[PDB]
Amino acid sequence: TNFVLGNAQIVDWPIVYSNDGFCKLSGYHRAEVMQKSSTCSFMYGELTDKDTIEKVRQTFENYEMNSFEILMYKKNRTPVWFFVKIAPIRNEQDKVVLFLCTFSDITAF
Repeated sequence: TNFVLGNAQIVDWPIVYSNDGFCKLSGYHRAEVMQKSSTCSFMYGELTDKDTIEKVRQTFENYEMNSFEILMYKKNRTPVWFFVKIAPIRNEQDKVVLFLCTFSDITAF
């Protein structure tokens, strides 16, 4: 799969890790997404749905699990219709410490 891990306890939920799948899909080197928002807002465009952008943030703000279909752009500006799954990860105290964010290209051929 293609995913990144965001720190749930820090503002903007900065990326602490991204796998090779994400780097190949997004076009960004792993070093280039480190500490970038886990919402992947750095990949949004003017055409990205404003309402969905808000719902995504709300999912993080509320430490909840949810999925969304959203338009984002690869580094070279290629438009991609993404399916994004946001899943919180908890510690012993059952406190959300990380967000596992998985991305899939669901653009029709």
